[PDB]
Amino acid sequence: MENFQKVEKIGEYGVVYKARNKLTGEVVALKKIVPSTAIREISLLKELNHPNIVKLLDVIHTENKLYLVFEFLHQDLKKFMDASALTGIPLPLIKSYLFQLLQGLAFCHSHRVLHRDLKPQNLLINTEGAIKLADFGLARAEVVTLWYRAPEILLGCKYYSTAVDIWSLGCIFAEMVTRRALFPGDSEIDQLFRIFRTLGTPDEVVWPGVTSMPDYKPSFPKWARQDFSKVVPPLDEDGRSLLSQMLHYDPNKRISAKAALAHPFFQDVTKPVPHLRL
Ligand SMILES: CN(C)C[C@H](O)COc1ccc(Nc2cc(Nc3c(F)cccc3F)ncn2)cc1
Repeated sequence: MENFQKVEKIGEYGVVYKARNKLTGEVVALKKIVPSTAIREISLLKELNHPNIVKLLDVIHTENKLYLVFEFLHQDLKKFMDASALTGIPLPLIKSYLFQLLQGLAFCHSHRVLHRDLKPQNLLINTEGAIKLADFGLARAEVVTLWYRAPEILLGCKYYSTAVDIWSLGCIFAEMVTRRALFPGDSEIDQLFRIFRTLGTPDEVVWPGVTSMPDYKPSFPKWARQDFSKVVPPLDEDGRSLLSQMLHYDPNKRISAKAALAHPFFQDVTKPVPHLRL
């Protein structure tokens, strides 16, 4: 660590600082998290390189402590959304960001690597119009937000799939469009019930096997499903169609990142440059 000079606290899996490499002069994001199985899993992530994945530069395991050195980006999506709350992020930019994130997920998923905790706070953007996934697969290696958690996780599924990331991204997509969180639960049951109140309480018809999930209770209230025209206006039909497929209850019916990239919604995708105030 003597090789790094902290500049400021970027945020809080451990604290993260903006730091400078005393030798190279490189500015990076330093995350202070040591078990062995962890060292191995982390080492694998160092090879998981993609333009839409925040690059893990180095893994420093010294003094029985673990430090992760990441490429540095100046802003996260949460901050950009708050900064664009009065006017809303332009649809072309929303589409560009969604498309890029799906490319990133398609890559990770093709390597059987899941993110597991996607949220606006770990989606980083730069002046070039790029957006990148941060904190990827470290979940396998303050109050935690439940807003983007897939229903199968909330219902006790222990061996969930890549589908959980598609669900989280769908929630973020809706949030960019409406400028309000889709399912802002403040407890596990509030989160589950908010989802049920919007998409309808799941049953064996739409989700075979749901009534046998660990935390499923026959006593769950039965709410009717709401129309997406009401959930995310003024998203057009292509966008609503895609969102509906990203929010399918059955993880096996939920659209994959690869298939989502071919959805008609992206027929006119472009790469606009955002207006960033750094
Ligand atoms: C309260 N508010 C004023 C603070 C700012 O919004 C904070 O603004 C920010 C937000 C993000 C960055 N850049 C990062 C973060 C990161 N890792 C990383 C992450 F992105 C999320 C969680 C864990 C991580 F390790 N890796 C690389 N570059 C800088 C400044």
